Amino acid sequence: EVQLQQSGAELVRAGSSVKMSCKASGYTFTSYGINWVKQRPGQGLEWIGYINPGNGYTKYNEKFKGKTTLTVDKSSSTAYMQLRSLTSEDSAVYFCARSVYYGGSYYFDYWGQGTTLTVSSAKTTPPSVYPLAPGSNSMVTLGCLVKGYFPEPVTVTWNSGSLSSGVHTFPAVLQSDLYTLSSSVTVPSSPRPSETVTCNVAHPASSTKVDKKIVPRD
Amino acid sequence: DIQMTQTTSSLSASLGDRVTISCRASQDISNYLNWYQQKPDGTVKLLIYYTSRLHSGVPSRFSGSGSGTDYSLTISNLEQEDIATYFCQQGNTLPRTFGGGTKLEIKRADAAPTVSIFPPSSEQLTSGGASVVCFLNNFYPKDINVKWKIDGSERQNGVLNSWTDQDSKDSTYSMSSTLTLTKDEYERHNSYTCEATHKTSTSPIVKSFNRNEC
Repeated sequence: EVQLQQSGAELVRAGSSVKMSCKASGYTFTSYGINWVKQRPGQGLEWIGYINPGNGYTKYNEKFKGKTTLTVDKSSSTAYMQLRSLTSEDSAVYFCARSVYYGGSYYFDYWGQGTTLTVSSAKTTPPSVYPLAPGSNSMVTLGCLVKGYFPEPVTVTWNSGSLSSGVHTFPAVLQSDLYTLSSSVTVPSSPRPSETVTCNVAHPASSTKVDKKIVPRD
Repeated sequence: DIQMTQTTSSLSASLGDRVTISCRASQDISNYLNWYQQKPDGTVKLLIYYTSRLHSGVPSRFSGSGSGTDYSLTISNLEQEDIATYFCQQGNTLPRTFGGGTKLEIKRADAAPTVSIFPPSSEQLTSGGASVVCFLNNFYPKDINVKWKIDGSERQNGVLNSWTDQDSKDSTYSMSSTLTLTKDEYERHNSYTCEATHKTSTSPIVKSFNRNEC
């Protein structure tokens, strides 16, 4: 079984540099080329460039060269990629894959789990949980606003999880160099405010956990 | 270099259907196209290679053809696990280019969002901040346009939206919309409106409130 494990995710100040790992197993590491494709939420997979482990020979895609440097370690059979003078433009998930020949031209037949890169100057900082309640008929929707946190991720559940269905936890979005997310739970009108309906947001990095109760009025 | 165009970002279908995604080359690839499948959890696999036709360990429902500029992957009989994003890639001329990708999605009856507004919370206002939030939950298809109104007009600044992938139990999309102001700005105006426009009707779903009425 051919495998290729990449490095854990990374957090790095722009202007800086990083070297991520891609370790092969289950085959002659020197016999096939390694590629690196980049993927930014704005869809599409870019082609960084290729490296043949045996000759150390490399081939870049002009748009990535210079900032990028592809090196190997034929001893521990592990490929590397070093991105320099980073920017917010190259915060993405980077994949490494195996190249095979087959008549006429190469294709990538095996990828990695990829490594996520995030380029920010922010530091661990707790969120601010804000209760969303209606204003002063069968079903009623409430919400909870998690704003001003860094870094990801955040875990939101309702009533410690007892409200599964009818919930919606939207992806985060980048506020002023800090994250913000919202979640909505829908419950029959009989449940609220008759009973307690609460949001539990957990922000690990800062070892936080806040229960915010949704009370009527504003 | 060699552009790669997949005319369709999102493709709908039902399980049991014969699904065809397409991909067009700015020039002649002389049959050097490959197909990749990326599942939501981010992992990518290789389904087909060399002008389509070639497999790898992938099930028989996966087929593939084309030549020159046009090429396409066909999944004769759609199965839940096949719901993923498919990219094509010309391995003819350097550099190696991909296709925007075609995400499949399950077909559902049209639904129409459930629009809800929410004024800033006291806990926030005392911080000096003020965010009005708006949820447009469980609607289909996935195209929707939201429009904010402060005292009958404008408002584009401060508006940040979020969208959820398709649901797994039902197949509806949802959208979060937040308009952030300053307690002062917020307090200078009365009515705030959140207008959801969906193909499910011509008339925008309008939900709003007036600070004076709070």
